[PDB]
Amino acid sequence: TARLLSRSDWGARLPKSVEHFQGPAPYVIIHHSYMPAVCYSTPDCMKSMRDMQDFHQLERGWNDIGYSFGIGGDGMIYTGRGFNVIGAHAPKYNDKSVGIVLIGDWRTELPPKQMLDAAKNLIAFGVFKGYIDPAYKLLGHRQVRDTECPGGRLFAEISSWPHFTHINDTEGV
Ligand SMILES: [Zn+2]
Repeated sequence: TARLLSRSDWGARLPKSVEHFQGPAPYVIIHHSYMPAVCYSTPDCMKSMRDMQDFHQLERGWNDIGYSFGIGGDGMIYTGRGFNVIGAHAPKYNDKSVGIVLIGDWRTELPPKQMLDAAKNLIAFGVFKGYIDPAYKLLGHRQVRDTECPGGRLFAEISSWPHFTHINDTEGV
């Protein structure tokens, strides 16, 4: 039942500028938003995408909302910067990943199933269309930066996902 909604679908303001990266993304980075909290109705979710984009563009002076895609409590996927566009959600990975933010604070509570499935479907489609490398590596934001994101509970959940990985599984500069 999960649909991919376009930027226009949620009333997104235009990017101030769009940078690109080539090839299929070798990484998928999972985030939670922390604030806003989980949204359950599509209209609340569309406003949460708007609130994050306002905060990003207007208050942080970024070109657009920092993530590639957002996932709402309504089970819908929301287009952010989209595939193959450099993001602003994970330093050193912005030009080689798909940053997916599950809307809400997931440090302790587990995201409802429709959200988990939506993120899986989004990734599957990414690989199906060639936007995500078939040997992609799945990570949580905390593994590449000093942050608690995507929350302890959501992080334990993604560690059970196919392709999940730990950077230090590999030794060597
Ligand atoms: Zn994050």
